[PDB]
Amino acid sequence: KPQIPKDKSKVAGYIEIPDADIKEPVYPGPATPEQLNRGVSFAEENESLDDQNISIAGHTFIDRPNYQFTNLKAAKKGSMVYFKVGNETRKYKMTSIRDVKPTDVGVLDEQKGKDKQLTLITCDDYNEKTGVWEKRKIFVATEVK
Repeated sequence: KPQIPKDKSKVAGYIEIPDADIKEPVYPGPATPEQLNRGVSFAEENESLDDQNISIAGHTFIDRPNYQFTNLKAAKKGSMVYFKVGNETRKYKMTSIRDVKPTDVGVLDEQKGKDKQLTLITCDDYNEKTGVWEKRKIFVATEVK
């Protein structure tokens, strides 16, 4: 059974989006500037691998076209996404809900028996006063089969 290290400095898994040339170690959340400085990280601190929707955040840095989630937009509908943890490789396919601002959809873990999914979030301009990344783009991938 998967587990997210309590130690924020330890890699929890790997997220990969081949069509975007993304292969990144994933660290425990929440996705604060420090965590994203270590690497891509789960968006929330209480994130759990058994949830219907797992959220992972990454930086968007123009100075580096291929840094973390900067090139994520390169991945279109159908693109394979791999989420690897100690005991398993989960496979998902990018849906049409990609590269969209949260002000266009807005959804959380609100899912009864809906298929498992991953929400990849590009982040920029963190606001310390509110604990939120002002600039965000959402990408939703649903598990295969």
